[PDB]
Amino acid sequence: ARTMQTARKSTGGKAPRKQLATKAAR
Amino acid sequence: PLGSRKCEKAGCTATCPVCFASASERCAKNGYTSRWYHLSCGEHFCNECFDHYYRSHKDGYDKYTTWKKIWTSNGKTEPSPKAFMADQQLPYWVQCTKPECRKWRQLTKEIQLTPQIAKTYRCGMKPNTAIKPETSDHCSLPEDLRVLEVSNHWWYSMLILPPLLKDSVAAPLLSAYYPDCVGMSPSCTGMNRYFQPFYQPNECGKALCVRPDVMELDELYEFPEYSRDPTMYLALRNLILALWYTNCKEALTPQKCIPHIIVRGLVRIRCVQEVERILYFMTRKGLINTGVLSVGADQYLLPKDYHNKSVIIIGAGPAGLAAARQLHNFGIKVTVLEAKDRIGGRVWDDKSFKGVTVGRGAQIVNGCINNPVALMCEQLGISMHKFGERCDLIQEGGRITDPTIDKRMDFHFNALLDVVSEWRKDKTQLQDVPLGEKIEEIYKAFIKESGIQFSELEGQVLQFHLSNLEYACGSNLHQVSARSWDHNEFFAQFAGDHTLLTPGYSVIIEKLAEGLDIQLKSPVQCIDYSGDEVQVTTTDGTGYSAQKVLVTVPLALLQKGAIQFNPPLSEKKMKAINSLGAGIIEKIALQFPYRFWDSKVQGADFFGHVPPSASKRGLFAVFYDMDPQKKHSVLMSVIAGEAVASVRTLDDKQVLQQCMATLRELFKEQEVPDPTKYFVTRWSTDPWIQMAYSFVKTGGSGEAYDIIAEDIQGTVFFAGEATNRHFPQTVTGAYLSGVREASKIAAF
Amino acid sequence: LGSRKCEKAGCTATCPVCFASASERCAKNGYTSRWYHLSCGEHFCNECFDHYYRSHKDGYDKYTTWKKIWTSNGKTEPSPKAFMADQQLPYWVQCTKPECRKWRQLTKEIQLTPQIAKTYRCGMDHCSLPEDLRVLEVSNHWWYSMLILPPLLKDSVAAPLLSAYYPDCVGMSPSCTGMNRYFQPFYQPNECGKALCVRPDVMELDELYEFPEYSRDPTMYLALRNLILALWYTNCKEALTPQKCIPHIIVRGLVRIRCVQEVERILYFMTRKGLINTGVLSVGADQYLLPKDYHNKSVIIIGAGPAGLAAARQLHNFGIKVTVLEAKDRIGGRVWDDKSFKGVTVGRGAQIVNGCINNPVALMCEQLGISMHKFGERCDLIQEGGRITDPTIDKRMDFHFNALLDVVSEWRKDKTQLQDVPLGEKIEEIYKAFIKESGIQFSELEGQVLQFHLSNLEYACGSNLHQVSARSWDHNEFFAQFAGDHTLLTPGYSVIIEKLAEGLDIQLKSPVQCIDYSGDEVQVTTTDGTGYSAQKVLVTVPLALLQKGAIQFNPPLSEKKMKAINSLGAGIIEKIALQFPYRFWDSKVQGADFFGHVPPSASKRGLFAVFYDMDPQKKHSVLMSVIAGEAVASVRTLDDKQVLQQCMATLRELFKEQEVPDPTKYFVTRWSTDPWIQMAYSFVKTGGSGEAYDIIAEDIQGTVFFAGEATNRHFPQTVTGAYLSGVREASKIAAF
Ligand SMILES: Cc1cc2nc3c(=O)[nH]c(=O)nc-3n(C[C@H](O)[C@H](O)[C@H](O)COP(=O)(O)OP(=O)(O)OC[C@H]3O[C@@H](n4cnc5c(N)ncnc54)[C@H](O)[C@@H]3O)c2cc1C
Ligand SMILES: Cc1cc2nc3c(=O)[nH]c(=O)nc-3n(C[C@H](O)[C@H](O)[C@H](O)COP(=O)(O)OP(=O)(O)OC[C@H]3O[C@@H](n4cnc5c(N)ncnc54)[C@H](O)[C@@H]3O)c2cc1C
Ligand SMILES: [Zn+2]
Ligand SMILES: [Zn+2]
Ligand SMILES: [Zn+2]
Ligand SMILES: [Zn+2]
Ligand SMILES: [Zn+2]
Ligand SMILES: [Zn+2]
Repeated sequence: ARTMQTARKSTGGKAPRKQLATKAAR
Repeated sequence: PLGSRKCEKAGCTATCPVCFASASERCAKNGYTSRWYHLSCGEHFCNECFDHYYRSHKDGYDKYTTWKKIWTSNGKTEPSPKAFMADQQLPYWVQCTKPECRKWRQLTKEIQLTPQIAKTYRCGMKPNTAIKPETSDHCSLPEDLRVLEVSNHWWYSMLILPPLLKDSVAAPLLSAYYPDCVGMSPSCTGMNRYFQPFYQPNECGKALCVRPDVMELDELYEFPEYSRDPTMYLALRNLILALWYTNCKEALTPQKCIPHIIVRGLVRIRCVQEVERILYFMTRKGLINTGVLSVGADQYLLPKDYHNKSVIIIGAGPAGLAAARQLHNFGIKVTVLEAKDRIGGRVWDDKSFKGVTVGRGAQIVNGCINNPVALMCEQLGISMHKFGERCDLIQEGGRITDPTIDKRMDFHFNALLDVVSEWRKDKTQLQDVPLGEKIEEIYKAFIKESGIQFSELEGQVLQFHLSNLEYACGSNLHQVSARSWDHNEFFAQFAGDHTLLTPGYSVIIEKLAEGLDIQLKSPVQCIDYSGDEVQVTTTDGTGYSAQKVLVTVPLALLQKGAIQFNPPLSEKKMKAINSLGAGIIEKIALQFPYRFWDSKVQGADFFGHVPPSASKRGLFAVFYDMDPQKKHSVLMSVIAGEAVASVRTLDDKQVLQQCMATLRELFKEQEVPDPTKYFVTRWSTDPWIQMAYSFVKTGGSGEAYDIIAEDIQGTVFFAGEATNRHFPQTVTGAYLSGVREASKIAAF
Repeated sequence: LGSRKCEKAGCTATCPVCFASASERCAKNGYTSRWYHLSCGEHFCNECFDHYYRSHKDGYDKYTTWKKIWTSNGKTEPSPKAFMADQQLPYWVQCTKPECRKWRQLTKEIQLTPQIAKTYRCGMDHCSLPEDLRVLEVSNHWWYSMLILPPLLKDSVAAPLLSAYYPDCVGMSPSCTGMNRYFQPFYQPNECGKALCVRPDVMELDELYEFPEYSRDPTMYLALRNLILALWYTNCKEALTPQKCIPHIIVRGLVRIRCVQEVERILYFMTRKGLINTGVLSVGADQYLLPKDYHNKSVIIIGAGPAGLAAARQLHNFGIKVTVLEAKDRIGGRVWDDKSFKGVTVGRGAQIVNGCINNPVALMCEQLGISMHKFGERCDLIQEGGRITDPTIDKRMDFHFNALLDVVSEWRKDKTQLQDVPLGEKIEEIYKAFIKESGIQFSELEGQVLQFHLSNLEYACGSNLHQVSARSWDHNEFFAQFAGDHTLLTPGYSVIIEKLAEGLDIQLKSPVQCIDYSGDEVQVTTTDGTGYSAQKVLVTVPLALLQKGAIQFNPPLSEKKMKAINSLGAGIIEKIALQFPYRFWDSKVQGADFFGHVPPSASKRGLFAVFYDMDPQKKHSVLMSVIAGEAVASVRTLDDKQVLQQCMATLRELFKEQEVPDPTKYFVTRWSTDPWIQMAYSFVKTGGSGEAYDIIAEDIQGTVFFAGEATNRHFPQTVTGAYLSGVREASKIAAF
């Protein structure tokens, strides 16, 4: 798992960032 | 004349209502009115009072419109005379403090309930001025009859509007939301940086975050009646979390919660009745009252209803100990049987270096936000060190690789992973290929397409990034899946700083085990749950029994089949257990008389080591400086990948020499002193561990973690880093798996 | 002591000369302790090195001043070299004269600017002077490999849009320093995925492949590519040509020569991919957006819808020979506007834009001086007849309904295709299971409001929920979606559709019956016997017509494609529009862009669930509504006059407390039975997969291509998705 990497983290291959559209939003 | 009215709404247990407002001079009282306005089954207000605040020509319009304006600029729900009455005019209800009385009472109209009043209230008390003795007994007066109605199930459904809390402790942590969408009053209004429990609008995923306005899944199943109306629950839950992370060294109890539930009307009675059920859900699940917090003797974190059961815990690592401290606190009988002659497991610190604690095993915290390890650090007043981002890649020998060459090859490596993510799309488990086999295939297939020719330096700097990836998987990329090598990042991971737990994980481990019945040197050899209750038998023969049983042994030990199961595990589990890999790395620590690297290092929390060839790429790839204060001079390095096999026949003297051979290459311009002290881990050969941390084997799936974590006949339970899908490998994961199973075991 | 060599391995520099010439003891072309290598045609003597590097020299002030500013903005380390390339290296400008076009080095003190680059001429007969010999080497591949530091652009147009990034990480110089609100081209650090966003610091997949020579040192590529985007989105009404790019490339050294040479390739690549020079842009006439290498190939595009008109527009603009065949007697396809209503356009088909940010439709609206009306948030649910549903009831059912999807969202995890169940069957199962384990149940109204939301999801899938996939109903949101406003395209998509079609070889009433791609070239025959032929064919027919097999393929489509085509579903809805003598809803609705209709029973839940106020200005009185789910089925047996009655009945209900006027004009749609469409938009059927969209989009032997909404996995259903698919295929077809 990438997550165990500390020094020098690999950044390629990640799934698209996603966001929760709340309606209690301003 | 025309005496009685009634209620307009369906299901109301009141045909001759009384008004609570007492606003208008022409209040209809218990008498007749044009129309009754329903707030609950014990709260109606007449139309004469309705007009008092609503009609522009009455004597309340000025108070209503003043409130109405403020409500429309802070809230999201529509301002209504019914919302005004429930937020401003309803009388507060407070429960007597007298241990022998505990009756619910209504306060006078103009009284404003505060936490101080709720704390010390007693029947007939006037919060105006201070306790002067009285000759009249108010605690024998019959409790208002409407107070009993309140706890009937139907009562809540017939509450027109939701309970909006006043002055919630969560108000500051929810300023991004409209107050009335998170169970707070629109007419209202120094924590540990690492405590961020509430999702923020527009924020991406970060582990252990709750949505302030949405019930999680398990909350829906635990409280189904709140899937139609969630407002009250969300209000109390956000308060509980707000209190917990406001004071995480104390057990949060229903008593200290109540004084913070501030809401007018009978609904408050329902709130304080429910906050107790919600507070016990949070506890069983491990959302609060968890961590290193110790309970005793005396004050068990759950009602005695959960107490009558016994469970045996196999393995005293982060997992088995996490669940131990939890079931212990809940008030459950816990007997944990460890194999080795010590606790901690893959957590093993070495406190024999001068002014420095080095960990033979775990010692890094990957992302601290919401991490249970950061909480357990607050509770222990422990502080951590945040790793710098600077990591120079030193070649052999002395040259610090040119930044342009460094970035260059970081880009290309990450690119190689981008296309690995492309190819893998839609492939099945059967079409899985070794991650490394795919990166090689893609690497050459690119040098072909373009005459671009990598130098031996660029090619070596790339090797460092392959070994770095092997360091995290604890395996050669040719055994790790390409489809599921980062399966877990499908879920939300722990954000924030990556730190070095300076005092060492041992601290948190020894504090969890403090006072628990931990049998050491008691390897389990057989487990029989074919009878009424489970029978655990040790290798020497010693017999134990309990209603449940929780195995938390390392993955490697499940594949070797060390423990006899009767009945045996399902063919499915065995497949799930074997489809995962038993990763492995080994550490090495060296103490020196003086910091000889400060000159070239310049503070960097570490330095990298560019492999001469792709065979020696896992040999001390990174070198950590184990003193954040830069005082003493210790160094820790890691052996990963193919290199852990090239070192399994050697002795420590040999490993030391191969480590010194590299330090003197990396630092050719200088004499490097001889290590006055050192150690070389042997986690591979440790009989009851035989690994570092797990990964996903080519052809496997992260679904295997969940399959392993499946309980059996609601009797045998499983935990450990190899049973936490979201967060595998880490102490955090192993810890959270323990808590998870504590919850399961407490429900049954 | 002689005349020295460069130690820099593999340097063609026989006789190095110093460009800096800042120190008095300047070696010039003579001797100096050491030569410092910037490129194969640029070195500086050691005496000029000291001039700036040493603390006792005179250039130290200017260096440390630059050194401080460079360590505050950038992330790369300052050095004697980096300073030279950014401050001292001589600029190189090419000549304006068409007959000359020679590369010249300017004088040390001259500061190059866009204005100077636009008009420069040799000696500003100077043109007959021999071009510097170093220039020719710049084109060789090893030249850029033996450059030490990547180019850093000055005053890049992209600069104002990349302030969140370290200037050096995007190919800009850390020593530097009124656009449409829908143009957000680049990602921002810590931002969440949003459609059509490019990372300024990382090369996209396509990009790596097309330009592998930059896979090692990408700085120059990102630099130029971000410059082009910024230029295009600054003015998208003109074609962006290399000429209007060059004057904006401001870097010192012989490296600039390499930049302007490559910008032409990156400009043509992006153009091919539809990144720029796309949309409604036209040309018109002997000015094709691609070089004559792409021109010698022909293509037949089948279908004059958004997807067909997009590819046609592109390919025609590239200079490729395109002819589009449409079955109907009009272009537009499922875009069909009715302009007969007084002072208002109403779409019989598409008319809404879901998320304007980066949307091609928003870009095309800019090019056309068209404005879009943003939809308001408020939509009251009106019951029969009069009462306006209490918000507490509404939010609570919106919440519950959403939670039902939440539990569906979890149930689906790990499930295979064979384990798939109808979404609607699953929503019911869970909805019932709650009432059970809870105890309390819903009132008639609460149940009716939950039905409103069910229909709102049936409207979105175009089908009854018992025919859609639980596992894949929302498959497309695995990817980044279009953010920003949802807008009512007031002038209508027909404005856009006609503009794309303007001047193209479109053949109406030409239903294609057979496509033979067996021989050297593809033969396309229409229903009456007309024969067409080109090297490539691009079919964009609706999903329904591919399922019906209205077009014969020889060879026949693979058993795979057919399986994928039948795995999706032809969703269908219908629209009804009514014009009145006056806006009778104003009193109750209060300028809201739409109100709702609470279903008396589950069956009737599709019938006119939402009514749209079709005039953002609120001057005219037209209402549009939709027939979805189970309702479309129970409306195909009715005639126009009858559907209109069921609609008036509904309105007089929703507005019981008052009179509602009789409609003076109206239309009812019949997409479901339109012989050449027979649908509204696709959706995933139970047992299906979103992957199907990508299988239908597979090209056959690089000869037969497919487009349309039913082929856009990322953004299916929409005119946007259809358009983008067309851009996607024109790119493939025009590949050298
Ligand atoms: C060198 C090294 C470096 C690491 N680095 C990090 C790091 O930086 N950060 C991080 O988070 N994690 C790190 N890890 C991993 C982390 O330590 C583990 O993930 C975690 O300890 C695993 O938890 P556990 O409870 O599941 O199992 P364990 O820690 O493995 O403990 C299992 C217990 O079961 C016992 N047991 C086994 N068999 C029997 C039996 N038959 N009967 C009774 N008891 C038995 C074992 O003795 C042991 O006590 C590292 C590990 C190692 C070895
Ligand atoms: C009522 C309705 C409402 C909609 N609402 C919206 C909306 O709000 N927003 C939105 O974005 N989208 C909406 N859509 C969908 C949008 O219109 C479509 O997604 C888009 O038009 C599909 O594009 P197309 O190019 O793929 O196909 P089409 O538009 O379907 O066009 C295909 C073309 O192929 C032609 N054709 C078919 N067979 C042959 C043949 N054999 N030979 C030659 N030509 C043939 C057809 O005549 C047609 O001209 C709506 C659609 C409808 C019907
Ligand atoms: Zn009254
Ligand atoms: Zn009532
Ligand atoms: Zn009392
Ligand atoms: Zn000089
Ligand atoms: Zn040179
Ligand atoms: Zn000239």
